[PDB]
Amino acid sequence: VLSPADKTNVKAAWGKVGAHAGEYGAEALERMFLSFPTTKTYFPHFDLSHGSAQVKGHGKKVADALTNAVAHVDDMPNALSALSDLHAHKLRVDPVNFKLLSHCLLVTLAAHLPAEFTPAVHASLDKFLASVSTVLTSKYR
Amino acid sequence: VLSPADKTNVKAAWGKVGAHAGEYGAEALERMFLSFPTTKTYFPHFDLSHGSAQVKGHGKKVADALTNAVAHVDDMPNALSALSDLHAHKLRVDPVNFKLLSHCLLVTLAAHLPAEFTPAVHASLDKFLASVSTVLTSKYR
Amino acid sequence: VHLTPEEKSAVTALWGKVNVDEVGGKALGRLLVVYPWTQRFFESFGDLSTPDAVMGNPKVKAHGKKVLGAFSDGLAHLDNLKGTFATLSELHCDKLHVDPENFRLLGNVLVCVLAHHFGKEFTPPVQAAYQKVVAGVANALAHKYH
Amino acid sequence: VHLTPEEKSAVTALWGKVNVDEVGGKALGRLLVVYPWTQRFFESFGDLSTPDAVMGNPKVKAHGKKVLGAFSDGLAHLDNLKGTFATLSELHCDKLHVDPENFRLLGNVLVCVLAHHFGKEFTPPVQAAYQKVVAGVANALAHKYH
Ligand code: HEM
Ligand code: HEM
Ligand code: HEM
Ligand code: HEM
Repeated sequence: VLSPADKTNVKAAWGKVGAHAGEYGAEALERMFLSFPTTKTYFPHFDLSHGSAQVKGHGKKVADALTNAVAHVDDMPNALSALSDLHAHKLRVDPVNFKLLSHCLLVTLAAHLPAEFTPAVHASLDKFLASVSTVLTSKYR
Repeated sequence: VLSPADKTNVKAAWGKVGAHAGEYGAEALERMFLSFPTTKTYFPHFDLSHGSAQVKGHGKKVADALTNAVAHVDDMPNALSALSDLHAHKLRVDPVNFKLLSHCLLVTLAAHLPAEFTPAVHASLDKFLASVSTVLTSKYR
Repeated sequence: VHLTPEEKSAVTALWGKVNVDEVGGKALGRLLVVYPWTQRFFESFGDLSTPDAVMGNPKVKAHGKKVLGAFSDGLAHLDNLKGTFATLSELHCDKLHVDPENFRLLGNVLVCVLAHHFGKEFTPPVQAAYQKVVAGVANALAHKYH
Repeated sequence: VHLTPEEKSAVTALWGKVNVDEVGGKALGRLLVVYPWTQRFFESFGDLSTPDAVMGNPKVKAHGKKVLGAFSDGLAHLDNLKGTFATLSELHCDKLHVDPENFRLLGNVLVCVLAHHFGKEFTPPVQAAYQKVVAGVANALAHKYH
């Protein structure tokens, strides 16, 4: 649903991320690969070691997609439609994996935004990532 | 998403249920209580033994709600909005529980509709129940 | 997993009636059809483009036969599924990296197939007994992740 | 659960810095705020209407202290969480009937609290080590369902 308060909270927190967007996207991916080893299999052509230019480049892509969702939060299904087809149809990404990356994105934000990661903002971000994940797994329903 | 084929498949299968709608809703609830005992705690004022008038009455309510969703399949969020508020806000039903009842509804339909429960129709019904469940847990996002 | 005598009876009696050359393929094919991301692990099986291609795929049917074999073995060692399943846990977890949620899904799809095949005979109590079995098998296959 | 020496080190060192009178309440309060259906089990705690009421609720803070105590005990018996957690598994499964997915959720919320509290110090490898611990604790608390 994402309430008015949630949209404000997400825009505010994402706003503090700033030029760090891509770096945080990459850190989230790394935390995901280290914490949930099963996710690494989706990236065979990637070296996933720390400092990897591919994971850095891919972190920027993930951040840009999240930024697009924040910017068009009231029209998320349409905004992420092509990404939805890619992850479900072509990549066949297991739905559980979105919960894993969403958790790592929250951990990364909590680790970099001490003032902003309040319980209320943590809840809004969780709902935002749940919504993004629902859209990304919708070409399964 | 529910494709045109899925909508046809669901309307067709539900169409065969007929006067048995409520009976199947009750059987699904019973299968849920026996198979996943944790769900029984939501119904303290109900006796859940076989033949219970309360479970029978409640099965009719569940069937009627599913029937409303089938009938307004293209406007499901609006059609089930009040039910969504009830299950999330008031009842605080755990999201996992919708997967459990959805599974029991598929089992009940498979047990009563041998000709209709083909792999394609099984998939459409699963997507339909997943969509109903997404809506019912949306007042959480 | 602990089944009461009543449930062991329910399970064993139904199982003795299962077509073991067919039921496994029906469950695996439905898993691939209903939860299509699972097809990721079966690229070498060929045409999986439509439900008919999946269900009639010779390799799906043969592979399902092996899967059913494993459930049969588990039904025979409900007191050591961890041991019965060690080798397979190593394969599915350490080698293929299948998320364990899919083990629960395949178990539930097998339950749907049993219900479709046995109809009224697959009563609510019989289903409850089988849910304990498939949860037991799923937990054992996931042992290597614990 | 099996942690390498490297990971045991990561975990133990971070844990020795945890405010055990506060961190548990922060994780439990966030669990109640972020996944509000969990509030179903805490009706006797009083006002849980807003995030501020939850976080400042004396009972949430006291109860969280007990929860953290259990994680501390688990960190001390990573080789017998099943035993360490038997009594609590009986309470949460047999008595309260909490779905075990929430055990995984509380573990992940604790991980978020640790990250918020330690910032850069909670590196990706340290997080990986803690994920093994919370998955271990969650599986042990769910033993009575297996
Ligand atoms: C918050 C959730 C996610 C977002 C916003 C996201 C976003 C993206 C974007 C923007 C791309 C690039 C698309 C293009 O090149 O046109 C991509 C690619 C990809 N994603 Fe995701 N993704 C998410 C979750 C996941 C998950 C959970 C997995 C699997 C564990 C995954 C696996 C992949 C793979 C394998 C590729 C292709 C990489 C390549 O071959 O170059 N994604 N994603
Ligand atoms: C397919 C999913 C579901 C549908 C279509 C559905 C539908 C309904 C309907 C139509 C009502 C009656 C509302 C009214 O009186 O205005 C209801 C009540 C209720 N539902 Fe559900 N429901 C679903 C899933 C669940 C699940 C998974 C649980 C918990 C395990 C649950 C627990 C309850 C409870 C506790 C009540 C109130 C009973 C009472 O106090 O009288 N529902 N549901
Ligand atoms: C409870 C559920 C499951 C059981 C009992 C089971 C059982 C088996 C058995 C007996 C084999 C053959 C082993 C051999 O050749 O010696 C096998 C192979 C395989 N399974 Fe499963 N399985 C289950 C779930 C899954 C799931 C959910 C997936 C992924 C979607 C999967 C993917 C595979 C693959 C890819 C192979 C081929 C391994 C190879 O030959 O290299 N399985 N399984
Ligand atoms: C890994 C996660 C968890 C741990 C380590 C844990 C630990 C504990 C501990 C140590 C107690 C106090 C026991 C005593 O008084 O002797 C307790 C009580 C309780 N827990 Fe948890 N818990 C966890 C998850 C949950 C979840 C997810 C819920 C539900 C949302 C829950 C609901 C309760 C309730 C209602 C009590 C009060 C029992 C009573 O005093 O009657 N717990 N827990």
